[PDB]
Amino acid sequence: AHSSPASXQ
Amino acid sequence: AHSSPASXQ
Amino acid sequence: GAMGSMERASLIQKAKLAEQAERYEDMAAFMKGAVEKGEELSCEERNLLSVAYKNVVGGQRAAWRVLSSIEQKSNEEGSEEKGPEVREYREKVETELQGVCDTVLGLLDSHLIKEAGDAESRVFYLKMKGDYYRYLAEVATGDDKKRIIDSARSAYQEAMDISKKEMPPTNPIRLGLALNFSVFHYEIANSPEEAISLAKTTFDEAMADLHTLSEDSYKDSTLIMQLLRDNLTLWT
Amino acid sequence: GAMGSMERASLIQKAKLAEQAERYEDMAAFMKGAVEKGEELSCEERNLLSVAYKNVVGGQRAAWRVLSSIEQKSNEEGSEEKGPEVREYREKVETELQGVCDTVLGLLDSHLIKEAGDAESRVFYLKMKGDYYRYLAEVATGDDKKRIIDSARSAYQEAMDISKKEMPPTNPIRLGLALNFSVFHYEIANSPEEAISLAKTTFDEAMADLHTLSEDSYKDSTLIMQLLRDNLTLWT
Ligand SMILES: [Cl-]
Ligand SMILES: [Cl-]
Ligand SMILES: [Mg+2]
Ligand SMILES: [Mg+2]
Ligand code: NA
Ligand code: NA
Repeated sequence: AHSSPASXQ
Repeated sequence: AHSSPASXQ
Repeated sequence: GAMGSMERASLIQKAKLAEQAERYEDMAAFMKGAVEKGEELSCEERNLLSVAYKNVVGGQRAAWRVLSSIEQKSNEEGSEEKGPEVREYREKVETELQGVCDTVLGLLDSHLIKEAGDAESRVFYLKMKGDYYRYLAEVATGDDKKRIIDSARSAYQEAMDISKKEMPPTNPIRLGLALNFSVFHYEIANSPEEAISLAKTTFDEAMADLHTLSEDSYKDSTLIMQLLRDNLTLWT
Repeated sequence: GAMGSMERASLIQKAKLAEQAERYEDMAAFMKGAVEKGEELSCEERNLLSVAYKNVVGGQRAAWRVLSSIEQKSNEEGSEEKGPEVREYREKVETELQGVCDTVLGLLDSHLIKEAGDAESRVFYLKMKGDYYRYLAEVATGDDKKRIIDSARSAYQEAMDISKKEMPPTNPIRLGLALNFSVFHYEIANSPEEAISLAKTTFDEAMADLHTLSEDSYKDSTLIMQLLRDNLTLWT
């Protein structure tokens, strides 16, 4: 599964 | 430029 | 600490150089030094911290999976005995990965989380805490597997509670948190239905709020939404 | 040495695991430990040694080029002053790269080359010696640039002399040596005509010997020949 990119808002 | 691969004969 | 003599601003500058050079171990060391100056991090600096350690642990996780697969094949019926080396080397990589996770968790505990009051910082850090416990859970097998899983769950849950109260449903931090907690449910906690439900509700509530966003914010949010969609496609 | 307590065969086994896991720093440490056992290396083991260190220095060279480019832009007219950090960090990466090159050169000098009597081992090691001096030359700027260049040239030349006497013109070691010495001429020694002449003569003499080869050997040789062709296309 895909998880979030590190850089985020 | 291209150089040799590491693994070689 | 080896970075104790370097200015905070110089550490941040060099972390950005290290990122450009794809020198993520250096990047992580610079950002650890910056955190250890004791000041809070800005949004950009939090992103740098996360990029650095996510790339370091990412290489370790990928290596660990390769080695674990070889090890499991060596333990099948008919596999020739090759000695302790596969286990030893998997253990070496595992111990280094656990060390990186413990380092990140230590920075979060001393003292990033306790100083983080705004939702955008506090949710980001609590999500990171869940993430690095999740990475520990991926390799855990002994008497502390259950406690590592519950530590990940607890951090994600606190982050979720804050994000639902304080951020719009399109906020990329809220989205990335929900995405990662859903991965936790599916891959760690043996809860695929919870994973699917969370991904779907998160996607749908974000969809309904896109109309409020600028073009650039719409792009940021839809990027994470697509990851939720990709997971739902894999899982259903 | 940290690998002094590990069996030679275990170091080789773990180097192969590290390769599969893309853990090239580990791979290089294992192979250094294997070399330091004091026995000669087999063909496969020489290839492992080279793969490991070529990948380590490859990442350093790529990072160095990124940082050097940023540094050169910072020194153009109109560029805002940003302090010593770009130079410092380029120097850090440069020093680590030089350390890796010195480590490889040290293994070759103590005592791989002096024990290597067959053409396939001796040419391989002398080519490596030329290569790692060439990598040192890529970053050299001071009073020792000329001596580093001449050390690379000398090692390549000894390797060339042996390879022309003892190996067929299609031998992949001979081909990879000629390819790399031609890159040296073009990129290090300010001798593009020599580079082009060497690449062309090497290609043509190999072409004429392909008829003697099995299908598998033909594939091995033509792979390196294509790199000579690619360089000639870039340079002409
Ligand atoms: Cl090991
Ligand atoms: Cl530095
Ligand atoms: Mg058997
Ligand atoms: Mg100006
Ligand atoms: Na073994
Ligand atoms: Na500066």
